[PDB]
Amino acid sequence: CPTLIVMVGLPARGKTYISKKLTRYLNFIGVPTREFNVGQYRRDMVKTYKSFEFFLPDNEEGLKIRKQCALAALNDVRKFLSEEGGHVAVFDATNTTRERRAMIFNFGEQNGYKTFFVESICVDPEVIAANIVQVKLGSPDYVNRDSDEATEDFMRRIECYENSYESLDEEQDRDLSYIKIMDVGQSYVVNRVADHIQSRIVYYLMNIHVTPRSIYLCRHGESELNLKGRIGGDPGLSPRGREFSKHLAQFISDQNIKDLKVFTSQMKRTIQTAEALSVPYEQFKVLNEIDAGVCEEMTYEEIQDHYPLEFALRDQDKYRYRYPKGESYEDLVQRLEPVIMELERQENVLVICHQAVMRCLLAYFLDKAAEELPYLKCPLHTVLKLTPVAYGCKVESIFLNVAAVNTHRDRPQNVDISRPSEEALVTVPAHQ
Amino acid sequence: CPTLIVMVGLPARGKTYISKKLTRYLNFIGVPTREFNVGQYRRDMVKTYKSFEFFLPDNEEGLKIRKQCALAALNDVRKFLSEEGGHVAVFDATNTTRERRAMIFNFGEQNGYKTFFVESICVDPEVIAANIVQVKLGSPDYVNRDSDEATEDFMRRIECYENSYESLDEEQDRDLSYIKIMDVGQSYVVNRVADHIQSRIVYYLMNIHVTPRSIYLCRHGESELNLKGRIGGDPGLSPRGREFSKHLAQFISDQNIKDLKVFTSQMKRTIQTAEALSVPYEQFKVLNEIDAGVCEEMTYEEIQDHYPLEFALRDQDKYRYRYPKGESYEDLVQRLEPVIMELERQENVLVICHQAVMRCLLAYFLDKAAEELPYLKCPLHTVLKLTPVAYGCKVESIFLNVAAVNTHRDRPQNVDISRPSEEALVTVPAHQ
Ligand SMILES: CCCCCCCCO[C@@H]1O[C@H](CO)[C@@H](O)[C@H](O)[C@H]1O
Ligand SMILES: CCCCCCCCO[C@@H]1O[C@H](CO)[C@@H](O)[C@H](O)[C@H]1O
Ligand SMILES: CCCCCCCCO[C@@H]1O[C@H](CO)[C@@H](O)[C@H](O)[C@H]1O
Ligand SMILES: CCCCCCCCO[C@@H]1O[C@H](CO)[C@@H](O)[C@H](O)[C@H]1O
Repeated sequence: CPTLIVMVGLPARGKTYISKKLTRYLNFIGVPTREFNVGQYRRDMVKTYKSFEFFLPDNEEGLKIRKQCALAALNDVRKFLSEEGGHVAVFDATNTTRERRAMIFNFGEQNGYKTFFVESICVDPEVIAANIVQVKLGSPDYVNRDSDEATEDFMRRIECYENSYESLDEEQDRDLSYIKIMDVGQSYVVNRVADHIQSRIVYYLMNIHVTPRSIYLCRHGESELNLKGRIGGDPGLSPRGREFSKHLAQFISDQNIKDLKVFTSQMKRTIQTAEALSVPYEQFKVLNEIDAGVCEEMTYEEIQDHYPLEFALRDQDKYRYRYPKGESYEDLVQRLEPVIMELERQENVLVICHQAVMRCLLAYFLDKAAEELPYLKCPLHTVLKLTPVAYGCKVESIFLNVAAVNTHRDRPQNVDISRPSEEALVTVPAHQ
Repeated sequence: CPTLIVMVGLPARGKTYISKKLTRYLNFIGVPTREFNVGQYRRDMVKTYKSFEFFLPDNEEGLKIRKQCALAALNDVRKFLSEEGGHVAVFDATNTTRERRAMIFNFGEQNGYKTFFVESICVDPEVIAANIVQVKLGSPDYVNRDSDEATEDFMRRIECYENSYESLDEEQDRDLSYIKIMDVGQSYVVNRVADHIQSRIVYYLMNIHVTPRSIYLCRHGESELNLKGRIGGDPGLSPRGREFSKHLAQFISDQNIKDLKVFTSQMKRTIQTAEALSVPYEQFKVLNEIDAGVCEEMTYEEIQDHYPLEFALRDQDKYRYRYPKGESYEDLVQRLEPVIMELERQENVLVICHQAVMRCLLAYFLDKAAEELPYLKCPLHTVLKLTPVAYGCKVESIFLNVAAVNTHRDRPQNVDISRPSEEALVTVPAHQ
């Protein structure tokens, strides 16, 4: 049975923000999911600016439009989950009344879905006030609109929902599966989690937050096998890799960060880069570089020589196909789920890891497709500072002024199983 | 002495449209010119939506902003004409009062410029009403605004200018050089044209219009020297070039065009393509293909052999450098000025010409830079239908279902005077 997630909440209460994070997380871990924003449907259908009057409960024209947009969205939810192979559909709309919630629930019931409600409730002044500014500066609804006039207007639109608003009740809704989030990341009320997927959605939802912070991602400094153009293994740092560690410590200091937590893997290269900082670090094997199996410590030249078929097939689909006894990037994403979860929970954090591990992490926060993920650029001696925002997540690349080898291998043009070694190794950086 | 063109007129009276055409025409014929839209300066400075109230004569805040934007624009006019080498500056603003007009005139006088006024006055209902719709659908000022509210608002903004509006007078302004355009292309009043440049600006301005029509551009059908990969000459049509003429006649018919005027050059290939139509045509030598001088009828191979230096230098700057005894595209643009002027004056017109001639014409209507002009794509057996619009000019390419050779030669990567013949002729299409 597919799952219908029904958002619930007043306008500008983080309902859409949560809808996006949840869709992204579920897709990242391989659960085909799509969100359906009723407001966007309205925008696409009307194509003209609408004042708060359009949202009044007695406004017969705006009432019909919002009602047909909502039905259009639900038809699409049905198409996705019953025809397109979707597993989870996120219905993003205010859904503030019991009547409405019971209709959607019956929609799910008629289509053989399990329904689960996610209500977002803000009460924190700063959160609420900032959300309106975020809505006023980023919503397509309020473009080229006077500041005060837009604010006042949206303010009146929220009122249109507030008067008949009924939060999920402890008794009235005791037979419904749901989670109520009070001020994103602060408090929660959970009721009747029906299955494994709802259990994981709850676990994820109960661990995200909006506390201002930055995620610092960087690979260990240049290693020994790095200079040799060799992949995997357990090398130590190289002269330049040591030179980096010292630039990293200074960087971390100049940054003057509030309670920075540092993580590394069980590999000497990360650990020794961490050992150069002032602050303590924690090491985990879940953060270890992707396993190259039989191709561990080889150069690409050597891979082309002993495993030309696997090498060409990996180039064809670098996300799914693996070396014998190795891991695929798809395997790595799954291994990295507890890391994803903890990075969400953390505040200011620095992760000294590896190239493949770092690509998976960058793909998560920057929302890159599974196809592009294995090809993301994670240069040595560079710190990728990620700062989660309302729209998504900004990224700043900070080169820490130390020379290093290039380990980035572009996908070669010829990926034929019957290709010449010169064409298979054409996109390799200098090595030895 | 540089020239300051001062636009004058009510909002939505074609003032900006004329400002653009005039700047484009002057630049095309090689007179460095730039326009200065005071409304755009205001947009860039305020960066927030402004109602009609912002434009009220008693509104002390909007009065200061419009006044500093106007002075900023004039400072830039000064920088362009006195520091950047500009020849003509077009000051686009309502400039509806004598006081204002006299200030701008004194600005010109203090900076050693000759001032010339261009007033646009619409009275034709359909023109005026359509302009407001064009303004409402294309002005950045009215984005995401309610239709009726935007119209009403702009309507009130025009009122802000109408009450103190004083058109250029026959007696009051007898000492000023100017031209008053009443309903774009209908009537004109001209006073004291001071020099040659004002004389040409008047001549151009008195010949443009907004009567709905299309300009059909197409080269003669595939010729004999075309198949041989030979440039210039006076060949006749080839079997496919004849096959085209017949597709052209049918096209022109299926189009069912209102009083279509057809033009051709004094060359057999255009004339014979025209001879296949039902309608009469007129031939002019001003429409003759660019002169290749000593390289007439040669192939590129042959050019590389006898004139490798001129061939490499032409590839370096195809707009300005010419073959010995030949014309440059820059020479051709000038030769084509009477053609430009007449195409402006015409209504529905079809020009059966040549590749280089067609590039110059396409560059005019589509506003392409002099650098890009010699490289515009003008394929054989294809009709380029240009339709002048408010924003600029839309273009539709219509392939008339007849195979033909490719005569388009891209600029080769190596344009060194000391390059190998293989690298000079690398971008040549198949020929013989
Ligand atoms: C699945 C059925 C969806 C029906 C969508 C109805 C659209 C009408 O919009 C209504 O606006 C009211 C504002 O007070 C809210 O309280 C209602 O919950 C909302 O549905
Ligand atoms: C990027 C850094 C993220 C590191 C993720 C560490 C995940 C915790 O790893 C382990 O998970 C077990 C699961 O119950 C716990 O019982 C252990 O106490 C914990 O150490
Ligand atoms: C070169 C001097 C430019 C001065 C710009 C002043 C900007 C004030 O805007 C004024 O709005 C009025 C609306 O009734 C018009 O009549 C004035 O002509 C216009 O200047
Ligand atoms: C694209 C077709 C445009 C053709 C432009 C024809 C230009 C007119 O060409 C000639 O110009 C002379 C200039 O005074 C006139 O005296 C002649 O009568 C006219 O034939």
